[PDB]
Amino acid sequence: KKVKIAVDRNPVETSFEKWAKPGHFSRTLSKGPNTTTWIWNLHADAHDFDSHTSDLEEISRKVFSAHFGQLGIIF
Amino acid sequence: LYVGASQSSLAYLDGSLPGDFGFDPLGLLDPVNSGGFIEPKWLQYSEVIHARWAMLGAAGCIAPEVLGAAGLIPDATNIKWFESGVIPPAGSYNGYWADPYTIFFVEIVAMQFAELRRLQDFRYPGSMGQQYFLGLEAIFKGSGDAAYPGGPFFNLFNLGKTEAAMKELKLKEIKNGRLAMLAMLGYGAQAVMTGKGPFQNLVEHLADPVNNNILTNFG
Amino acid sequence: DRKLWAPGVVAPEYLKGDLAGDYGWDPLGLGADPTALKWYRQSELQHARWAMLGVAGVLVQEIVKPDVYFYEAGLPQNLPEPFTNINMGGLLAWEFILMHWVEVRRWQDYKNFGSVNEDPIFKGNKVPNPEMGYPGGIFDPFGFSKGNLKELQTKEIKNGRLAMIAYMAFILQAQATGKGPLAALSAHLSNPFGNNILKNIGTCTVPHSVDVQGLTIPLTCLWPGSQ
Amino acid sequence: MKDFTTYLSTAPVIATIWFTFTAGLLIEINRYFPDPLVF
Amino acid sequence: VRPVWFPGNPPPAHLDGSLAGDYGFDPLFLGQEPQTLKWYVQAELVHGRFAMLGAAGIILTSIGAKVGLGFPEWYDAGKVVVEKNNIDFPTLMVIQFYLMGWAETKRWYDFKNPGSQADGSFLGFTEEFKGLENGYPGGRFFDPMGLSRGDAAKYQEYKQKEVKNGRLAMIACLGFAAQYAATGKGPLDNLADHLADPNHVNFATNGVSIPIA
Amino acid sequence: YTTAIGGLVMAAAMFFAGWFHYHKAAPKLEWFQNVESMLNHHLGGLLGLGSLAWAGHQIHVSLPVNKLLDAGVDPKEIPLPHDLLLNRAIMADLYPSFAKGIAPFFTLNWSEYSDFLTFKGGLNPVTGGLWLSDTAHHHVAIAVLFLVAGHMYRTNWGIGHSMKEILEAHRGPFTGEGHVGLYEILTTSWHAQLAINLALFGSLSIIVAHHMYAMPPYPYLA
Amino acid sequence: FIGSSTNLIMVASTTATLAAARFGLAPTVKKNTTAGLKLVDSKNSAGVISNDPAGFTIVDVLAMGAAGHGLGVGIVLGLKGIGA
Ligand code: CLA
Ligand code: CLA
Ligand code: CLA
Ligand code: CLA
Ligand SMILES: CC1=C[C@H](O)CC(C)(C)[C@H]1/C=C/C(C)=C/C=C/C(C)=C/C=C/C=C(C)/C=C/C=C(C)/C=C/C1=C(C)C[C@H](O)CC1(C)C
Ligand SMILES: CC1=C(/C=C/C(C)=C/C=C/C(C)=C/C=C/C=C(C)/C=C/C=C(C)/C=C/C2=C(C)CCCC2(C)C)C(C)(C)CCC1
Ligand SMILES: CCCCCCCCCCCCC/C=C\[C@H](O)[C@H](N)CO
Ligand SMILES: CCCCCCCCCCCCCCCC(=O)O
Ligand SMILES: CCCCCCCCCCCC(=O)O
Repeated sequence: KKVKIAVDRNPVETSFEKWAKPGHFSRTLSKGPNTTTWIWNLHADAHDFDSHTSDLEEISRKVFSAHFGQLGIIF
Repeated sequence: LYVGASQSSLAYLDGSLPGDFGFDPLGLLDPVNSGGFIEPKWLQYSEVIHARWAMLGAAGCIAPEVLGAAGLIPDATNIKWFESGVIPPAGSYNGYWADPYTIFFVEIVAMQFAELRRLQDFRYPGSMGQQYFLGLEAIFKGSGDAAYPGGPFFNLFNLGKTEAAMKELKLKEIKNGRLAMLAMLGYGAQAVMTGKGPFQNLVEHLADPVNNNILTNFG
Repeated sequence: DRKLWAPGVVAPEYLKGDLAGDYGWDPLGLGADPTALKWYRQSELQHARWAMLGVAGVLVQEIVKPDVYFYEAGLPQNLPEPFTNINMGGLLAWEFILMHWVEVRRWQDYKNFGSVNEDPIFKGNKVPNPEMGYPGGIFDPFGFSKGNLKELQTKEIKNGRLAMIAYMAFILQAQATGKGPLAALSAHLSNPFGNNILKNIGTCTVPHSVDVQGLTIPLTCLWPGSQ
Repeated sequence: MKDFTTYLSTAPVIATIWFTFTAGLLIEINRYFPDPLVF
Repeated sequence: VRPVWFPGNPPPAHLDGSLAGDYGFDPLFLGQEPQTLKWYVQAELVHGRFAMLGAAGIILTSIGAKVGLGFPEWYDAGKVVVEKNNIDFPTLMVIQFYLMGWAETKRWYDFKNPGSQADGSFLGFTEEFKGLENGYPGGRFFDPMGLSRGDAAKYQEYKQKEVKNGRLAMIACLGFAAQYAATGKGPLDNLADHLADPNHVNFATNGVSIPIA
Repeated sequence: YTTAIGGLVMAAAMFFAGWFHYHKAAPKLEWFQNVESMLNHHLGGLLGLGSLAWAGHQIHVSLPVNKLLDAGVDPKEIPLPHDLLLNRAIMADLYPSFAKGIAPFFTLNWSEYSDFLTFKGGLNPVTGGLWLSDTAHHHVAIAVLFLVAGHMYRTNWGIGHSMKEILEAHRGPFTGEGHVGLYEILTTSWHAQLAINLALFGSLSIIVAHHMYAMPPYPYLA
Repeated sequence: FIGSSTNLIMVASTTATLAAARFGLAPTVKKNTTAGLKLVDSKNSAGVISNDPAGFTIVDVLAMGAAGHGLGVGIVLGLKGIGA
């Protein structure tokens, strides 16, 4: 009922550990490649945020950051 | 206490902070789900920093005109606060010992040392007292509050021996700082509207208030 | 307890009153390191003695020689006979050699206490040297140290501090007005409302440079006034 | 740095760097040797 | 404990103060790996030594140029030497590349296999190429005075002095390049211009460094 | 060139904002579901303040510079924008209403500003595009309309509306319950909001194409 | 400007809008309206603490000031638009 600024501090840590692990966002692609189809899947489910997890808060936060990156590209 | 108080802002404003009048209709000090820069410690620290900077600014913006009108300083000086080289389009003073960019580089180095050490003490309380700084680290320890560091230099005369006296002085500082901030905003607005100095506006308004105000200065 | 410099302030823990003239004044905390404190005490003693000598020299020079400016007294054309128009290079060589020798001896005394008291040429000629910066012996032939040395050292350091302030006042007075302290005092007494720091400031009587014989020495005032 | 090097060792980054190097070499070759049609 | 490049900031794990001139300055973590840090240590030492030689030569030549000796500036010495003396520029480049190639190749393969150059395959010399530490090649040829084989504390102090002087010389060479590209004269000419008028002759008045001035 | 440097700075700021909001201060789900406050801000602040700021730039820079360009003045001899923004003499010469300051605005004498806020219509016979005075007046009206619309929904005070209340109040005999549950659908599904936004956005883009060939707003565009 | 029709109309408009909300005749921060335009209690998140006998807070003053300004500006421009 109150409109305020709700926030969480340091939810995700800034690191390059996940950059070396392709397909970490999805549970199906986290295993690794076995066939070439997987590679295509890696690009088809990249922005599919409601498929990585069922938490609406995580999806909204990812959407917000995606919007900022898009505006940076436009600038 | 003041106008605009609310039951929601009173949940986190219990008079602990200095100058707490319960004026927070925008809810910026709510500790529930707080982060980044919108949090009580940083906000109070920023307010006291703006308070002190605005106090020096208001005094420095109204001092040369008052001293010039009193005949204490010569005619070469006594210029408007926005005509002293601050904004070259509004006017610049060439009587300095060097161009404003050289003095700006000096200010860059000086302000970087002061502000960066201040920030490092805020991020880590007491970390400015261990590393060697020509023996000056003995007075850069501060305290638990980054807004009120103290020590042999920042508290030269050791004022506020009693907790009540320190609280009274803190409230006086925050109130004078808020008044100075409003005065600085008024200085900028009057400079943009009237195009003259603040003391000149005060004199013109004191001569004939009915014909000298914001309503008559529109056109 | 001793009287502090400010009413209500608390003196530092490293300033208990052992040294002379200890008012518990150290806003920068430069005395936290004991080695640095001893070095600064020697530096303050040197500054105090040199300032007292300079202040007394300026005053006596203005009294005995009222027509010679103490600021421009360093020029070779203002030196008295038989040192007029003398080569400043040899003069600098003399001062450098003698001052270098005595200052190296004093520095060695600071680094290693009681290690250079003996005369290196004539054995047996030593100085007592009770504390650092207080050699005595040949330096104090009248023997005034065989008594209350605490109050005497306190008077020495206080007079030296006052002389330091006085000599800097002399320098700024000569830089803003262009005359000696006695002449400036007489000028101020002639008209206090006309000759003060309110009007004399902003003017730097010191020129941009001086040509001492062949080379040019750059000169400046302590503040960016009008040259 | 190990993770950063592993990321730079992935197929798209390696492909980008390799094709940039090959394209640059071919472009510089045609620049210093304009219009080569025969040997 | 030890001083750092940014007071209050904890030093990184890959910088524990064992190396000379260690101030914990690595915001990009370029030397987090041990082998990479070893390679970067040798690179920094070589850079500082070359920068020291360059700064000393440039300062001495500019000193001779300011006085009436006819010394050319550092940005024209190559042309003056090649045109004054009948010296072929590509021949000199090839000779320099041959000597530097031999020296740097021996140093590189010594970095890959420490102590390998001491096998005696190069004219029978063994202890002259055994090497002391990484980037510190002790021996009778590189250190004939034997300062690296005596008084360990003095050796560590000299190591700290060497790394600090090398970093200062690198900054000095960068300043030489910027000063020549912005003012057009030599470093001592800029120093004389600044000493003649420090309030009006600086980087804030050259008209190139600050474009909005 | 300065605008390019500013754009690069803004790009770095946008990237830093994304990193900060994902790894340093990530808002909760309740912050994203404040559609009333979000709409109030996007209507008043974003659209209204953007239109007002552009109106100010058009009145103080586009109007005098373009008027001088259409008057035959060489581009090098035209005064700089800050020169026009610093003194009232040049602006008063190009537009006499500027000699009165902001006084006619507060005295409800807006008719005095009839030299740079008109309804000329048609196109400029010299450049071929729309009159910039009309576009400036347009942006002023648009800013006032959006700023007024930005105070419609309730946020933290009693005044304002609740979109759920308005949706539930709209129900007729031929539709059953009506818009019940639509508020919960749009406040919890990003795909539904994306569908609505993409449809209206694409429609507005096509409308932009038609309005731009029909009414050319830029000089020498037609 | 003081005493002119523009000033009188604007002052009367602002005073009329301020008098209606305080005397329970216009929507306030404490009393909302239904679809049949009937006053009823609200659920304000702020809950501004006011000393007024009817609970007239500063938010009501700002809202009524804006409403009166809009009505006054429209009335003045409308009369100036019809030549009256
Ligand atoms: C999609 C845009 C957007 C949105 C919705 C938000 C929203 C939020 N930000 Mg954020 N931010 C953004 C973009 C955005 N930001 C960008 C682009 C940057 C990089 C500059 C930042 C950097 C940033 C930081 C560092 C922080 C936030 C914080 C916050 C939170 C509360 C503070 C606040 O913004 O309240 C109100 C805003 C203010 C009180 C300050 C605004 C003053 C600006 C500088 C005025 C100038 C900008 C203006 C639009 C230009 C007008 C022109 C002018 C010259 C006339 C809030 C949820 C804080 C947080 O994490 O809280 C939890 C926080 O610390 N933001
Ligand atoms: C250098 C700073 C930095 C670092 C170390 C990280 C690190 C991390 N981020 Mg993060 N982030 C950053 C900045 C950073 N981020 C910024 C600036 C933004 C705003 C855009 C975000 C927004 C963000 C989100 C929303 C998420 C992460 C996630 C993650 C984690 C894994 C994803 C990943 O990195 O794969 C590497 C990914 C890439 C290399 C793709 C980058 C593409 C960029 C953004 C746009 C490229 C545009 C391109 C040029 C245009 C295409 C045209 C084409 C022809 C070239 C990881 C630990 C994810 C996570 O935590 O998992 C749950 C998560 O969902 N980040
Ligand atoms: C007057 C306040 C205000 C303003 C101006 C904006 C502006 C914007 N919002 Mg935001 N928002 C606001 C309030 C505001 N919001 C509030 C109160 C909430 C919480 C209910 C949100 C929640 C929200 C979400 C969830 C999202 C936005 C998004 C956006 C951007 C849409 C991109 C676009 O097409 O526009 C035009 C683009 C530009 C004009 C680019 C220039 C950007 C400048 C700097 C304006 C930024 C102003 C903003 C208030 C940040 C300043 C705060 C300070 C801390 C930096 C846009 C810049 C989207 C986004 O995240 O984009 C990144 C988005 O997903 N907003
Ligand atoms: C958002 C849009 C916008 C903006 C930014 C401006 C801005 C400006 N307009 Mg303008 N205008 C606009 C829209 C806008 N206008 C529209 C839509 C119209 C049509 C109705 C007009 C019609 C108009 C006219 C007729 C005139 C102006 C004028 C002006 C200038 C002076 C304003 C004034 O009269 O004093 C107002 C006083 C203020 C705005 C106060 C300023 C507050 C300052 C910034 C505070 C700074 C304080 C700070 C803390 C200081 C500390 C700094 C520290 C370093 C010491 C000014 C730069 C005048 C002009 O340019 O003369 C030629 C003029 O006569 N405008
Ligand atoms: C309370 C509240 C609560 C809720 O809830 C929320 C809200 C609403 C947000 C709120 C409010 C707030 C506010 C009011 C704010 C404001 C502020 C200001 C004004 C500041 C200023 C501020 C100001 C400032 C800093 C200023 C400063 C200044 C200065 C330095 C100056 C300087 C100078 C001088 C000396 C003189 C010369 O000639 C010039 C110069 C050189 C330049
Ligand atoms: C008797 C009494 C009293 C008094 C009270 C008062 C007097 C109040 C008031 C108040 C007021 C007197 C207020 C005012 C206000 C205002 C406002 C709030 C405004 C505004 C604005 C706006 C928003 C506008 C807008 C616009 C524009 C800008 C343009 C276009 C058009 C329009 C309109 C849209 C007391 C309590 C003391 C005591 C008891 C009783
Ligand atoms: C008149 C010819 C004099 C020699 C001219 C140069 C020849 C160069 C040969 C240098 C000999 C290098 C190796 C010397 C000694 C080796 O360490 C031992 N033979 C290995 O047992
Ligand atoms: C103008 C350029 C002349 C260069 C003269 C080449 C002299 C030979 C130097 C080649 C060194 C190659 C080192 C081996 C490669 C490696 O260590 O990985
Ligand atoms: C654009 C808004 C149009 C509003 C139409 C209102 C019609 C009144 C219907 C009231 C029905 C009721 O409250 O019983």
